[PDB]
Amino acid sequence: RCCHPQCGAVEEC
Amino acid sequence: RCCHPQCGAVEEC
Amino acid sequence: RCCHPQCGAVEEC
Amino acid sequence: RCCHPQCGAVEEC
Amino acid sequence: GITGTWYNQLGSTFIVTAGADGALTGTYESAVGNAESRYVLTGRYDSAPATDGSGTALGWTVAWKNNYRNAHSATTWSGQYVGGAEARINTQWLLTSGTTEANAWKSTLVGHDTFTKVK
Amino acid sequence: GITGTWYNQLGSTFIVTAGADGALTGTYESAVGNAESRYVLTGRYDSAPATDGSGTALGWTVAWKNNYRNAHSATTWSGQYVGGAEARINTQWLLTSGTTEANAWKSTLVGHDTFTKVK
Amino acid sequence: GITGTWYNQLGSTFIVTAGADGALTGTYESAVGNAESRYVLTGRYDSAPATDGSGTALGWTVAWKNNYRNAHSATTWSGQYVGGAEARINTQWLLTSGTTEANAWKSTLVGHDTFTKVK
Amino acid sequence: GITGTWYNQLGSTFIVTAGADGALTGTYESAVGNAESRYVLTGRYDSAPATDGSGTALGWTVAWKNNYRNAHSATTWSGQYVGGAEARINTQWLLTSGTTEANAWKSTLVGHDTFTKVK
Repeated sequence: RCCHPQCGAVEEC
Repeated sequence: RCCHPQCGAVEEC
Repeated sequence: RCCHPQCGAVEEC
Repeated sequence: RCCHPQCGAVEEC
Repeated sequence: GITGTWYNQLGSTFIVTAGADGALTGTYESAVGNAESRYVLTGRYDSAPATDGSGTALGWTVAWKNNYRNAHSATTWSGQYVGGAEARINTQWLLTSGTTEANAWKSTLVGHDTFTKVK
Repeated sequence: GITGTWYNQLGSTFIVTAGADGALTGTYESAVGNAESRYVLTGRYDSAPATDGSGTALGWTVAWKNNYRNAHSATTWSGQYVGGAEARINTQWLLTSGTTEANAWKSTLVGHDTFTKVK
Repeated sequence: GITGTWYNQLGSTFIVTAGADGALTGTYESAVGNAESRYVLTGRYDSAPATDGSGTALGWTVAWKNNYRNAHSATTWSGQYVGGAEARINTQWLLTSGTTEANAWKSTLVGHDTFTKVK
Repeated sequence: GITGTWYNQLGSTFIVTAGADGALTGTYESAVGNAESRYVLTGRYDSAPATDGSGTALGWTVAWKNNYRNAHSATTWSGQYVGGAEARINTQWLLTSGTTEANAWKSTLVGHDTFTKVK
């Protein structure tokens, strides 16, 4: 879901 | 404490 | 360039 | 007129 | 799902009616809800939201003047309605006060309110 | 002094009527003014501003849906009207899109527009 | 009371050190905290807050680029630290992306985060 | 292209140095530049922006306290640098004041500044 560091992304999209 | 309608003011200051 | 109504889009993208 | 550092205040109000 | 009474965390009550045409009309008042604390509100909402589970975009304005008081200011709330057992309207707002040219730089406050169907 | 046609820097046209009660009604459209790019706007303004040279607080909302298109979003403009030979409405706005729970954090854009009576 | 590890509601971890001079330095990372998800942060805070029970004003910035990834954007958080048994940092943020001139109008997102000492 | 002296419309001067590591350090002062009106600023910027003509994302913070004064507040500017013969840094800012619990709702002001290399 999250693909930006801000929303707590862990892995790359 | 609140003197503006925004913060729920009841009494006018 | 503009594809949202707010930036004044005239046609759909 | 300006009393806060951000609007470029030079003197203190 | 939007029509009805809503409450925020500050102690204000939002009474609104959602028209089939996308119009929002109602009143914004204090917890008590006395005549002097009642203000008119008008706004718009997406009357045909997506069906992918997304919220319903909306916004409204309240000018802080009625037949008794006038705070020479106006607030606009922009956000979205999320339906469900725990429905809510999540917003961010902008409160602008009428100011002189010299104080225009600090005329607008920004904040956020969450409205629920239960106090 | 508010009733009339206004223009911003992006190429949009704001046509509004300021009611005696403090209501704002009108349409927000593209420079060309085609029917498909015309949207309804409603808002409020301070109908009895201060006489100390302060601006007039106001705000309005536009849900980006008409009978031809729907962008599942709404924008609210908050600001003040300043009269004079070079009248202007200085605003800051919030554009909220209908989103899923997971995308709610990036649902709102913020910006600013200055409207003038001349293009 | 500011130095330490903080957590927000989105799953991010804020590790910061508050200098005696008013400097804030540290790192912002994901729940996990792997190398590719760590970013440098720098900011400032009021090192001599009022003693009337008011919060401590502060702010910091994170450019979303490290030695592994680059999101061509930067976020600034502005808010205040409130001490106590349930201490927290209440903020509002602005996320700006690098854009072309044509997309500059929609370059900035606005939101709010609440950080706590406990997950 | 970022390192140097910048001026906004209000009458403030922004002196900054952009480090190779993405760091921004400098001072924010009044037009006169007197010691009492000089404040430390720190921030971050994208040290490897896109090459498609997009701007360079950046942000910085200034806590309004120096060795002479303290306004118990802090401002963060978020925006982007646009190079060229008419270089500019377009920003939006958030000014948060330290407040009590009761006044937290009105603790943050929002605005926008455009900095240029010429007064």
